[PDB]
This record gives sequence, structure tokens and C-alpha cells, in this order.
Amino acid sequence: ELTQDPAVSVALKQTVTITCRGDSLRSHYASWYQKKPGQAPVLLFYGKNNRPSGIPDRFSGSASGNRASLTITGAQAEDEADYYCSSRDKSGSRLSVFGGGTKLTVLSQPKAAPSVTLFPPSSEELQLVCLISDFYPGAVTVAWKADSSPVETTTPSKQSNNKYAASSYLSLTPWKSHRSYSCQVTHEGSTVEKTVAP
Amino acid sequence: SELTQDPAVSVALKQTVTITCRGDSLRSHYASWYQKKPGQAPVLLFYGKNNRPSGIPDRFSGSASGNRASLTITGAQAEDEADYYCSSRDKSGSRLSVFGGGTKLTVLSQPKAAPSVTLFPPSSEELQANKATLVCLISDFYPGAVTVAWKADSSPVETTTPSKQSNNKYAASSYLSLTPEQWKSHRSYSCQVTHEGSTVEKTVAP
Amino acid sequence: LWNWFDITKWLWYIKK
Amino acid sequence: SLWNWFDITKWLWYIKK
Amino acid sequence: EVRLRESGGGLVKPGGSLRLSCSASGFDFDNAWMTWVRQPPGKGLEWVGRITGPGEGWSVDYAESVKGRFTISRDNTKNTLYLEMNNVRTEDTGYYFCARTGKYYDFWFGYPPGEEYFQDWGQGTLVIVSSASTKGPSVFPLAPGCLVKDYFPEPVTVSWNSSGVHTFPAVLQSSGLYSLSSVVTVPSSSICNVNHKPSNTKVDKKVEP
Amino acid sequence: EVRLRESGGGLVKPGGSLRLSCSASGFDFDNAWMTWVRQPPGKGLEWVGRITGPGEGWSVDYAESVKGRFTISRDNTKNTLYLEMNNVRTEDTGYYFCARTGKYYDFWFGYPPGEEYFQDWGQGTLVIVSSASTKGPSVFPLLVKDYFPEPVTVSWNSTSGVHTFPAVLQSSGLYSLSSSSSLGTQICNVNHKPSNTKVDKK
Repeated sequence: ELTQDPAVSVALKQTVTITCRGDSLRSHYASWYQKKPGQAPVLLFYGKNNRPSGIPDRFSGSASGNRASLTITGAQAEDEADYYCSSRDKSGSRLSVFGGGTKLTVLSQPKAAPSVTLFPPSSEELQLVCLISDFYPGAVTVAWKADSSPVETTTPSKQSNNKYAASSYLSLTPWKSHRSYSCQVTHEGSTVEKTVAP
Repeated sequence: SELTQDPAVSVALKQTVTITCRGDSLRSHYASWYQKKPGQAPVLLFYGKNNRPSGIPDRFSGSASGNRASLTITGAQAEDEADYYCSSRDKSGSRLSVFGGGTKLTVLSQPKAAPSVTLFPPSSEELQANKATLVCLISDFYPGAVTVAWKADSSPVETTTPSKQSNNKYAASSYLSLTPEQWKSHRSYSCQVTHEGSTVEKTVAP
Repeated sequence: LWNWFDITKWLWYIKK
Repeated sequence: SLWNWFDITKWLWYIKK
Repeated sequence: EVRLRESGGGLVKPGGSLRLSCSASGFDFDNAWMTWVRQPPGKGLEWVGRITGPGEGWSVDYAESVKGRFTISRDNTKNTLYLEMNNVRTEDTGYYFCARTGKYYDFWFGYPPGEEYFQDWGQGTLVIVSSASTKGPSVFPLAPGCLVKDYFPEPVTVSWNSSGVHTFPAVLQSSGLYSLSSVVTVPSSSICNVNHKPSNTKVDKKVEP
Repeated sequence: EVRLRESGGGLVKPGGSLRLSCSASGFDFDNAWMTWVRQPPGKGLEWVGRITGPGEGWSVDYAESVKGRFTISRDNTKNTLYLEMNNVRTEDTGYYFCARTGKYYDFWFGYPPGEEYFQDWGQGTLVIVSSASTKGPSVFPLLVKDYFPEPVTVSWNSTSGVHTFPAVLQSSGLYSLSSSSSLGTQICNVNHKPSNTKVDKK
């Protein structure tokens, strides 16, 4: 119903516009919420032109057709969060609904080379862990390969030096049938592979 | 209260203002800073010698010299308006901690409105209950800082805290409890209202 | 005090 | 966390000298 | 991920007892130092006390205005902190917070025992201490609002005729009873409903010139 | 002045039942609308349902993925909101939030019944729904693996360059996370409180 872009990145001090599309937006207004991990959501904008007091004046909204947009004037480091649009599920309905979710990723520190490391299954377990560290932004594509043919992956989290870190796991059975597995880690068009063997 | 601090400090929008915390223990121990908004949990802003927790805007910064600790806000914004506190040891080598008095940092980001004062005489229905109370209306003003004074004729009380209003302005009331015969033992009672240095007066009489 | 779902419907008529 | 914090800070004051 | 929940607040007469609970989650709670901080209404933060960790014998340090009356204890299997309150005075009224206490000590310029900073805060629990009981308001009109005086406890709701209306926050005057006014601005060319559920009182006073 | 406290969360097995509560104070609760919103771990917000006010007959509207199983009620005497959830499944896991609902209706361009916006928010309560129970972890040298519930604390040598990754919920219902000259000339600590499992390994 309410369709958004999943991830949108913006540079520091730049202006970013997060959109929202739905059939009910042609007759109903939309409300926008900021969601940070470990914090309660915050109403940002609603109705035709209402900003709740306590919000920086850079947040504003627009409405035309089946589209509603959230414009951020000069994105800050404090504005990386999850933004959700909310309106009625149908035109003339009593039910509300949220959007998919737009992860705003504000860039404010230099790109870092993802340090990839893969560990074979310990002999104490037989009786794969691919770690990714020191990287930025928090976005890595993790692909697993067996010999030459293409799983649990974690969400990147902050580290001690404000860079991120991620991990990916592979479950198997007592392994000894293939000769090498790989951990394809992609970051900004850059590929890093680590391979282990029995 | 070993840490002395400014009670109220004002700042224009997008300018730099430093909040000072003073204490004899600051000559030996670092100070930590906290943001306290009305109705929200405090937020650690700065601590140690130069440690800013992540998720905090870089415009916050700290400094120290002698018995003085300083928090610096570079280009204050609307959300930067809150209550700021310092904290450190109460004494050198002591295992006890203590906060400061606190600083009300008011950010000037709204069009400044002069207060509208209204003084209400005691209702005759209240005087018959052998009681009397003078109500002083103070509505529609900005910022939320008023000085209320009560004069009997010409010689000098329960006052509210300025709270938000329906139009983002502030409002506050002040009360004066008098016996029914003190209302009649003087010729006039006044409600002095000081705002931005300018003083407004309203007066009622029996 | 009154049904929101009935107020908004009636206010839609007054415009027309 | 095995040590006493109030004892560590007293002896780091001594190592400084 | 850090979450702190204060609970157990309420009303108590002076000299009574009460126990406050702060359940924690997110970090390692067994080693983390925890601190109670109180805030009187309309006043600043006040350090009540902290409890240390395992390496410190779980020692507790109290404020002198609080020594001998309150006690801090912790239950690591439940990740909860406790603030026992005995001989509770009227000055103990306020929001009490529990905060994760971090330890700081610069090696080159520090001084023992270092410094302490409060990383993560709870949203607090309210504790009110008063010797007064349930009392209904006495609504008096305001010739051209309504003066709601001698009423306790909070809250009250004031409507008009079942724009230009403003209900002020209440003042806890020196007798322990609250008092507020609800003024309405109307043109000079042209009934307030007051409710108080704790005393089950409804007053419908008319204002006349 | 607005304050909201969610409560009543914890562990519950599939098909079980649970009653959540949201106490409120600082505004007019008897006429304000209240709304439950949930968020799965690492996913988006989802409108569970709201309860209206007195003028509407205290009517309640539910979500399509919710109808029949959950019920929303309220108690004006105690200023608490209630969310009873019955025959619970593993998809319904997440923090449930209670939000004060505002009513908006543009007289001119707005279409009835207007819109609903969520002014004030509580910081939520965790409700985990999984058919697994307490189980200690297994420490492998390089690795904690197969444990439940959260959390596990990992330290080294009873911390420069040390990093502990967040845990992943495997398909089996359990959890797992992770945490040149001085290699031979120089101990991970794993503690699980719900199982009293303290395991060290070199």
C-alpha cells in the first residue's frame, strides 16, 4: 500500500527527500516518524503543514497525487535513522498503516577497507564463521561460495572507533566433501574474498 | 552544591555560548555534562578530558582550567534549548559525586512577544467564604521568563512556572492569599511583571 | 463528545 | 573488574611520580 | 540497546516507607556501577548514591542529606537495582532516576579516585510525600475564568460550556494544597466544568459580570 | 508532562497468551485515543490497532494480520491501556508501543475520516515468541553457538581491539555471536545468566 525506497544515502549538509507512494495518499495526508535503534519513534510531520514543537525546522513535508515527500534541509549526523510514512490503508477507511521503511544513511567519515576473516570449523566442534570488521558505511554484501558454486548474516553494528562490523555464519554437516569455501564480501564495488580448506 | 553554575543563560539562534561550572573539586577532577529536557531522561553530553559519546552533535565541546569547567555549544539550535548540568566529585579524593545547580539555556528562535497582564479582584462569592485570593494573568509572551512582584498600594505569593500555550507562546499565573479584611485595609494591590527589562503593571481596587 | 466518524462525514457535506 | 577501582587510582598516582 | 525501567513510585505520608526498583538490560549488569539520582519538582538533579561492582566489595556511598535513611542494593540475577526508603521526609519528593555509572581516570592528569559519569539514564519514577489527604476543590468565578483553589490531589480537568481558553499548571502552595486558574479571553461585546476524580467532585460554575 | 509505560512483556511460547499494559499520565486520558504499534527485531513498524473515545462508543479497529487473535481495551479509572494477545505465533514477536493518537481532518481538501497521527510514544516492551527454552552455549576456539535466551557477556582475560558482534537468531530458534609476534608468548570469558553457564577457554 504505502511504498517507499528501502535505503537512501545523503552527504553531510546536503538536502535529502524521502518519498512515499500509495493510492490512499490521493485523498489522505501522511505522517512521518523517525526511528532510531533503542529509542522510541518521534512524530516529525503530519497533516497539511504541521511540525510538532521540538523538531528542527529543516523537516518538512509535501503532498501531491499518490505521493508524499519528507524533505530534510541540511542533513546532520543526528539524522541517520529509520523514517516511516503513515496514512490510511484505503481511501475512506478507519485503518492506519505504515510504510516499508527508508534507512537514511548520512555519510560523514571516510570509506574504510572491510577487514574480512574466515575461520574453519574447529576439530572440537566436529567431535564457518566469516567476520567483517573496520568498514564504512555500514553496508556489505555477503555471498557464500562452495568450491566454485554459490546461511546466516548479522546486521552491521557500531564499533569502538565509530566504524561498523558484521559477521556471517554457514551451517553444515561433518564439510569434508568439498575442497574450499569462499566468503564474498562486497563493499562499494570492491570485492574481498577469504577462502578456507579442510 | 560544591559545583557553582549559571542559573539562566540566553543565546541567539546559531551563535556560540559557553556554560560555566565552577567548583573547588574541579582543580583535581574532570567534569561531565548532561542535557535535561522537561519530561525526558538526561543525556550524557561530554565527560573525561575530551570524550564525546556517539550520537551527539559535534557542536558540543568541553574545556577546563583551574576550578572552572566549561561546556561550549557552537551555533545553538532550537533543540539545544534545555537544562544543562555539570557533575564531578564533591571533594578532592572523595568517593562521592554531586551535580551543579543547573543552567537554563534559552534559545531565541521565536518572535519575541510582550506579556499580556490581567489582574483579577477577589470574587464576592469567595469573600463570603471568609477567604480572598488575587489572581494575576500573564499570558502570550516569549521567552518564558517573568518577574512577578506584588505591591500593597505602593509598598511591596504563589506563582506558576511559564508553560507552553496553544500558539507556542508562554503563560503563567501568580496568586496572592489575603484575609478578607486585608483586601479592604489597603486602597490598591498591584501585580508587577518584569519581562525583557520592561515592566508592566495592573491594579485593581475594592 | 460526538462521533468523530460521524462529524467528519457531515463536514464533508457542508462543503458541497 | 577483578581489582578494586579505588585502589588502582591510588597507585597510578604513585607511578606518575 | 540499553534499557532502564524505574517503577514503584507513588504516594506516601512523611515517615512512611517505600521501595523503588530499576530493572536493567542491554549491558553486562553484574560489573556495571549503578546510581540513583533524584530531582525535586522545579529544581535540579541531586546525587543520591551509587553501588559499586564485584571488585569493590559492592560498597555503597550515600549523600549526607540521605545517610542513615535510604539503602541501595542490587539483585544481579534479576538485573534490578533497589532504593529502600525509610523515614521518608517531604523533601524526598521528586523524580528518582537510575543511571549506568561509568568510571574515568586519566593516567597523566587524573587524581584518585578519578571521576564518575552517568552514561545511560532511565525516564524516572515519581515519588510524592505529603501529609494532606483527599480534598475537593472550591471553584470561585472570575468576573470579566474560574479559580479552582483548595484541591488535592492532582489532577483536575477544566472544560468550558461542556479558543482563547488556557488552563495553567497548578501551584503547590505552602499548605500542601494545589491551586490553579482557567481564564478565557472573550470579546467585550459578548460555564466552566471542573472535575476532580480523587474526591469524585464535579462543579459547573457560571461566570457573570 | 506526557509519560507512557509499557509493561507485561517477556517470553511466551507459540499458541500461548499474554496481556500487555500501558499506563499513562499527564494529559486527558479519558478522551484521548490510544494506539498499539509493533516492530519486529530489525524490521519496520506495524500498526496493530487503536481504541477510540467516548463519542465513538469506545470502538476498536484491528489490523488484518491481527483480527481474531488480539483484543484492545482500556480502563479510565486506572489510566491504563490493555492489549490481550491470544494464540500467539513467532511472527508477532517485537516491541509493542502505545501511542497517543491525534485526530486530523482538513475541512477543505481532506477526505473522511481524516487521518491518524501518533503524537507521544512509550519506549516499548519486548515480547519474544519462540518454542525454545533455556539452553547453555558452547564455546569453540577460533565461538559461542546455540544458546537461548539472550544475552551472553563475552570478555577476554577476565580490551584494546576487542569487538563482540551482535547475535543472530538461527533457524533452529537459538542464538550465536562472535567476539603476530605475541601469538605464542601470550582467555575468552563466556557467561550465560539464564542457565548459570560460566565457561572460559584459551
